[PDB]
Amino acid sequence: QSVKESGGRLVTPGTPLTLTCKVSGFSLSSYYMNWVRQAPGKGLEWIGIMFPNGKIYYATWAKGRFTISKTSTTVDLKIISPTTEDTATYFCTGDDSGDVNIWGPGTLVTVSSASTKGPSVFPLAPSSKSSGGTAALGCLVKDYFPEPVTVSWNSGALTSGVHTFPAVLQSSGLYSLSSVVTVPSSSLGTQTYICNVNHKPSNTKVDKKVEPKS
Amino acid sequence: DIVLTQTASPVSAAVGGTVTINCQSSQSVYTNNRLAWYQQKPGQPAKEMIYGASTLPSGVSSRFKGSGSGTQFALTISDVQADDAATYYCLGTYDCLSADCLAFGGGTKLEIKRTVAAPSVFIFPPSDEQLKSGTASVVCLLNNFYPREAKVQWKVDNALQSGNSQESVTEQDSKDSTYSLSSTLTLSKADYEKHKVYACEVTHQGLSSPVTKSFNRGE
Repeated sequence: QSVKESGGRLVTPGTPLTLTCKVSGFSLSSYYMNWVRQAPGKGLEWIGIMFPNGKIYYATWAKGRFTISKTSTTVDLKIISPTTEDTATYFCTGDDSGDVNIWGPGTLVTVSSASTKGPSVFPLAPSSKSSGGTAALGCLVKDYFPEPVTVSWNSGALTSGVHTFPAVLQSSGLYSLSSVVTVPSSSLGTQTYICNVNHKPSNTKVDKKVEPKS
Repeated sequence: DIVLTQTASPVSAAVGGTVTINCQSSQSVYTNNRLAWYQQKPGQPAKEMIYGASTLPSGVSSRFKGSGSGTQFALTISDVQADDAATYYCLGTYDCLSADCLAFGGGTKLEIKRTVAAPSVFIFPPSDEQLKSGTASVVCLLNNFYPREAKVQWKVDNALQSGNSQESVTEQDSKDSTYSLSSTLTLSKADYEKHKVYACEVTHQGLSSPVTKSFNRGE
């Protein structure tokens, strides 16, 4: 009934890496297990499968580049010799040949020779040039690597009005993204607005308060 | 080298309407009936909409109908809702002893059509925090517009900027079917301090003339 991938990290070209998928509520010998990846902005590609038997089959393009294996509690995918064409989110799925089809949330593998870099967080301050009970404010999280960055507001109490945009790759080879929220104008002095930024690949975790302007 | 070719994206419909997405397989699937359809909302994983060409899982609406056989299949969504906005992939099964067991189609995005909405526009100067490090990011935000086509023009001291901005657009909102966009112009602290008038000018179908939001540095 549940599946989860882990293991996806930044990794230099050529050094191997194994992702793992831990089942919850069924037995490996009982489902079909597949690995599927999705490069950013592109589509789902199928890597290979493990039958309930224990037979294992690979897509032709994948033959020689991955190992699929199991160990009692989990299903494993090893990327034998990562190139930059291998960076993607990797997905674990479970299928009982009938009514259950199960997907993990996915795990991000980044291949590059670049170095982890934590982000810097700056405020997008509510201004007069930011309507009438419609005040816009936000955070800019700039120059991080690799992905990903999560962003919440007021530790999760603010959900409405929030747009967190996709990250863009800058010229420097580092990502930058913003998150903004619309909010009543009658609120700017009373209520406090704080964006909670977390960039786990560098154990950065800053909470910035976004106050108006002088 | 198995390839499945889907309908070109996007594929559009208004709420209440009807869409067909077609899948053509380069060779017949297993027992001419083993073809499934998956729904992927952005950032989420995929959900099984249809399997075995036409079998509808539990908890998938009967608004989704699979059909076809051999090398030609189709998924048809009726009484479309705004949360149907997603990308739909077909997945073909073949004989593991003579070809790849599975193969995915290129995917087809479904875009929900709604009335034309002009963006609300805001502009943000750089923070003093960021200035104290050598670079200056000016950000302007277009909020809740339809359709996604919008052009942003950056102008400093009235000179059109080219090459020094980047932009991002959200995914279509599953309730209101609109889009949002943020543009970021990046200058050096020196260049930012040299000039005065910072303006973001927006052109969109829902506006006859372009709209301009600007600030004057240090006011």
